[PDB]
Amino acid sequence: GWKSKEWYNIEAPVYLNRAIVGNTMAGDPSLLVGRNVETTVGELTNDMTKNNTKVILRINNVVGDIATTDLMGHELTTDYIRSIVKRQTSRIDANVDVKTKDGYVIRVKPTCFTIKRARSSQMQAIREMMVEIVKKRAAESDFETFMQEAILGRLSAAIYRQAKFIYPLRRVEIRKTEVETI
Amino acid sequence: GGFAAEVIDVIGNTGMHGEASQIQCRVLEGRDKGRVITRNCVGPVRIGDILMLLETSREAKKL
Amino acid sequence: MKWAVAHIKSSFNNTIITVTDITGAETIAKSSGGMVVKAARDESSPYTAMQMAGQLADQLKDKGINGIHIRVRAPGGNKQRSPGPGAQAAIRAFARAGIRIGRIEDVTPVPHDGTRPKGGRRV
Amino acid sequence: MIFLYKIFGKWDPTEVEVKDLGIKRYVSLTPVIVPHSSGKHARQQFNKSEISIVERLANNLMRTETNTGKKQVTLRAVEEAFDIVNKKTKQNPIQVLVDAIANAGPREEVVRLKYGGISVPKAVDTAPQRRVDTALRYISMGTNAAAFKSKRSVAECLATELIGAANRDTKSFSINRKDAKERVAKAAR
Ligand SMILES: [Mg+2]
Repeated sequence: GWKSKEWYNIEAPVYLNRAIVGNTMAGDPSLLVGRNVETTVGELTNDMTKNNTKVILRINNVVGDIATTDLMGHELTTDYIRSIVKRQTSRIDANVDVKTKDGYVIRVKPTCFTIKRARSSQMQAIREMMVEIVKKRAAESDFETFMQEAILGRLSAAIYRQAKFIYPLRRVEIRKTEVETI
Repeated sequence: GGFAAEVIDVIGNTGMHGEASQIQCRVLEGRDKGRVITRNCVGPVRIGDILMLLETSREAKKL
Repeated sequence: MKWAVAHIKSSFNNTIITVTDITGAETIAKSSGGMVVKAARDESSPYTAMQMAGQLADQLKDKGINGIHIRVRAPGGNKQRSPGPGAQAAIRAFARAGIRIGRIEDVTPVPHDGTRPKGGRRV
Repeated sequence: MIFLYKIFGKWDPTEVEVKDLGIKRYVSLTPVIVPHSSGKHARQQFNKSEISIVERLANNLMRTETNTGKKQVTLRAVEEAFDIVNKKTKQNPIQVLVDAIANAGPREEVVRLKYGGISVPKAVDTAPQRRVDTALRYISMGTNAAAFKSKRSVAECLATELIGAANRDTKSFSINRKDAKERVAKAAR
């Protein structure tokens, strides 16, 4: 059983320096086709700063002893998400699907927080500007650059500097970035 | 392994009718010397007793 | 350098543990509370959790893995939500077994408003 | 001066080293000319920490109802058992006894703790004084049980018990009771 099933390695996206993640062993070469690899931004680029987010990677083809993987979005951890949420901070949840330059469709869920208990009207304005800014990021930037801004945190700071005028946002994140198309 | 440890202080007592107590011995009788392991000891427990365990990995929780 | 992930379903009645690779579609070692211990009343104990972690660490060493992340979960949802006592006991027993531990995540499935929570209130 | 005191004028407790390192600081090898110190166990507790061990083993041998007030016959049985252990099992006899105590003294014991919402005793470490007391109690029980209803003398059965619990003979009552209590402690970890 264990001896018969051989071993394989992994290969990260090219835009993440084609990095190495881990090794997964299966009985056959085609068995790793369609297998999600859950790893964090920190381990993909050996830095402890970006650890609260785990990236999602999908196998696309086994190039010999190496399994190339597709970055199918990220998602903030449950504990960190529940830690950011506090009292008197009306978190502006949202959900938008967009089309990048490459034609990828990404269902992004950008979230917002406020220093005080934000009114409903300001929350609606923040959500509308958030959806519009995410649309402009997807339209004006391709898949890899926009998702680097999103996962690495450029998109959150961009939302902070583009949507702070209506109300002081305590903190902004992009908790879910599920990927639909290619 | 049958490692040991010596009672360096007595936190108090533990149990319903007195019984044992809470002791933080220092494990100095094995490969894992330098570890202070909280444990409960029944009887007239005293400071400096070289109490020898059958397993010293476990530690009694905080009361 | 082989990296694995151990799944710990800790409950108030049992603390089943299974160990998989990074992709998760292949399991390496597995052992529940009653798998090694014959008392259902003691299947959820921290001592049983350390026994399970010890009996999984040697199989991990045989397979060739020395470090595992921890994805601890309660039953979650319409049942017990918080993690049981076996999680920290299993992780500490793994670390005392020589197997290195990196990230440990509490990944109990939390429902916003799921199905109807079965309960008797006072009973 | 200290005139090199030996137990009953025969066995000096100075030239004996303890095996169980925790029990060394409680079981006393202090030289006393006679095992009738008549201890003072009321000023505090654990007043036996400075008392001799031959006296303590002779006064834990009066478990029986008729044995109360009979420290003389207990010392007689102690002396003849020491003679038997020295003869058939040639060695330092108090060394054999201290090995027996360190081997048949309960390392672990189970005590009731109502944690987890269940009536369950928890397995705990045993105190050195408590462990020495239980070792002496089980030695007395084995001696009394063998010596009752038997063709073998009290001191002969005590010597058999000491040889059983000293050389790790599995047939001794003290060894079997210590293993039984440790098994019950393992059952309720
Ligand atoms: Mg009812």
